[PDB]
Amino acid sequence: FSSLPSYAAFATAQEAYEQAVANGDSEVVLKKLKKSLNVAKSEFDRDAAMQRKLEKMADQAMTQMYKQARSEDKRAKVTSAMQTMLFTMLRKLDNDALNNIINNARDGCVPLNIIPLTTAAKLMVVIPDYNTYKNTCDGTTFTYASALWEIQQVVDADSKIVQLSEISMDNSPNLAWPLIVTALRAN
Amino acid sequence: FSSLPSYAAFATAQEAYEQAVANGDSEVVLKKLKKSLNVAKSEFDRDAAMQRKLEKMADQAMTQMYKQARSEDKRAKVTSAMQTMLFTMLRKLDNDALNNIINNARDGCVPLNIIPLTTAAKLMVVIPDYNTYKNTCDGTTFTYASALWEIQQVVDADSKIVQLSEISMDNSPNLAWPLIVTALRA
Amino acid sequence: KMSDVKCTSVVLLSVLQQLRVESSSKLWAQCVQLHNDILLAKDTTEAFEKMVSLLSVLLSMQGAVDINKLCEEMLD
Amino acid sequence: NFNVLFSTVFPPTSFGPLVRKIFVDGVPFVVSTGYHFRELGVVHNQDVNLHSSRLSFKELLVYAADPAMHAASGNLLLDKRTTCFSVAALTNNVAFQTVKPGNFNKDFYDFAVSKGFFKEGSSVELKHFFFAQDGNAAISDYDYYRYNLPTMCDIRQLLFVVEVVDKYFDCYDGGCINANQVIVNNLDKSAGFPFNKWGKARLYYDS
Amino acid sequence: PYPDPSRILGAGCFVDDIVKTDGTLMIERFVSLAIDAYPLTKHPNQEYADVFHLYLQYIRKLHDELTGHMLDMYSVMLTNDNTSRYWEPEFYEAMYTPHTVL
RNA sequence: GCGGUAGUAGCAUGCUAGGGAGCAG
RNA sequence: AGCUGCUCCCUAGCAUGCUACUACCG
Ligand SMILES: [Zn+2]
Repeated sequence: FSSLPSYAAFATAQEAYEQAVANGDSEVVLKKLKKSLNVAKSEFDRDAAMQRKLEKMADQAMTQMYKQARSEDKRAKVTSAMQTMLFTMLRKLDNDALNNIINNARDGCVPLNIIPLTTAAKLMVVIPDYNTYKNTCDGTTFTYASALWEIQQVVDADSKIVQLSEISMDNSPNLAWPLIVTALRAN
Repeated sequence: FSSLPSYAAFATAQEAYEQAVANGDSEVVLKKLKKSLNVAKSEFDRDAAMQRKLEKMADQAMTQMYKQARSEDKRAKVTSAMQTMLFTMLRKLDNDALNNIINNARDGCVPLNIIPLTTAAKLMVVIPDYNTYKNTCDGTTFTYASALWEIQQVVDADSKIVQLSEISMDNSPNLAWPLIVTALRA
Repeated sequence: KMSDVKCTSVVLLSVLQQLRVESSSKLWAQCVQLHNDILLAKDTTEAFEKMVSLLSVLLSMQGAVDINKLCEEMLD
Repeated sequence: NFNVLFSTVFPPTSFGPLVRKIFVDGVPFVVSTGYHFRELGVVHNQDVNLHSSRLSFKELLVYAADPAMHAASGNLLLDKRTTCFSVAALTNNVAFQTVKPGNFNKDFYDFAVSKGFFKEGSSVELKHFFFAQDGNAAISDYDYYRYNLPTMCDIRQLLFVVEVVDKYFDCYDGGCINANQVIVNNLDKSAGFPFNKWGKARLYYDS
Repeated sequence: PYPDPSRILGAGCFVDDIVKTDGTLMIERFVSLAIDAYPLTKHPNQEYADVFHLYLQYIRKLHDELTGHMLDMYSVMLTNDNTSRYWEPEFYEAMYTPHTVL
């Protein structure tokens, strides 16, 4: 703040006061060129104190709209994320089993709990111990929920592949023992 | 903070007014020192403030920097401090069984499974040379973790049975040495 | 002397955890049970045998912590 | 109260959301349009429109929170660790979450022992700790909902208890407020499935 | 009101982050835990008042050891800017007397 | 000699915002 | 990785309020 209109005015007032101080003539020398200086008081008070408020408010505004631009970009980002997720899960879904059960409904509505139960292609079973294994999915095919399933792969709690011969009553204490069975719907 | 420029001006003004009150001549010619002086306290307290709190601002910035540095260098060394701590604590516990197994492990004899607590149940221990076999196994009784275990079977590094009375001085250079004893608790 | 065994058990389980032992589910289950039963003991003769069996786990895993210089750094 | 008694007779696959097929610029969805409650009966939505053109931010937000399309596109599940009703598996493998031990502040403990604490027979001793848990901790804790049973009430007694209980709440005042009058402490907490894949609560209160 | 002493001591010895096992990095944790433990000073059991006194002594030790680091590792002279109120009982006694300052 | 206003410095009380931590259900 | 409530510490800002110094007019 030096290029203001009143820097020159206070400069010339104090310069004339300097000229008269090098002169030093009268009592009006003191009175005047302390009042040439005492007029250039409001200049350098308001012109250098209202210039000290507009700039702070300008900085406030600039920071605020920076914030708003960033918040406007993140919205578009999350919009794209949600859309991609929905359209991706859409393409494991539009089969003919779904339309078959939906068109058998009298008004269009069905319970949600019977859609994986009747249209899913893959089943996952979690077994706590061997006694439960014997009564649920022993063999290589079993029946659950009015259908026939065919086993592919068995893993354990460490995600390591077990073979169906190892699962026995005397080898049972050597296995990490939630086992997870994966089966496919038989046709 | 006294090494500042306007200190000289303020001191000059106050000494002049001390002389004026020690002379006591006028009221406004002495107010000279005061029109002259209140300017001194308008340019010394206006400059003996900003740097006085700047002195504290700097110290608080450097304390913050030090704390962030120490915090980030503490969590880059977790798995050395933790093990050093564990072994000082285990030393000052001074238990007989723990000292037994720790000294054995230091010279070579380690287990292969968790040490059982039931009077039943099996223990397998690796024995790497004859000398450490002398101290622990004599007869068919094993001394480990301040207890007694009864030997049941010794097999070699070749995974084949070796009878117990075979293990002795002369035949020691004949077996692939890291054997495995198998004992049950007495 | 009970306080020392409990604090030492806490540090022991931290070391075992950062040696990647919870990648075996049965071993981790056994370790957790031993730790939790030391922290509830009211008799200093059970706590020490449970600590013996819990430190045997670290001593089994040969070639993962070097027992010699640790015991010779300063303290055993 | 009567619905609670009569609903124990009907199959448990008949309760929950009711789904329907809608088209979004010619591509079929599956969304919820109602609900069958065990206590409140059948409820149907009032603003349902097949054949819409686009989706706003708000409609995407509503369709993403729906369990309809998450469960309609996963595998069937037969979990034998619980007696609760299992619906679907949203991935190809099960997750086993553990809990860690605490950290030991040895400096404070040494300082406290050099001042006479933790002596034999003291009245102050350590009984609060960080307990560790293994992989089967979440499902075994979820299985405590087997203590919730269907309970029918004495209705004439309850209709009087409620009036007295209401008399206990007379000095306060409430009602609805607008969106520029609500207050949130700590906008840096989780948003909760499926929304924790993309940000915190700040993201959704700003967008 | 006063708490169970084991709760306060356990909050002292066991923490959920490794950074909190160095006292000089926070100190405010112990100031807060000492606010929670002040009313044990009035108990008839003598092993209950010692908890509050132990906390005050530890706070003083931590302040001294933090300030005696900037004079050696660096050459910073910290001034005790009225931080001595934290290891005296008046600051804590004031929190249970009816004339607020929340 | 006083009042009013305009500036500059130091001090408190209250409100808001941001960050760090502790306890309780 | 939740919802609430209370309390301590640090910085920024706003107005307010008190108080001190300088100038101008009356
Ligand atoms: Zn309303």
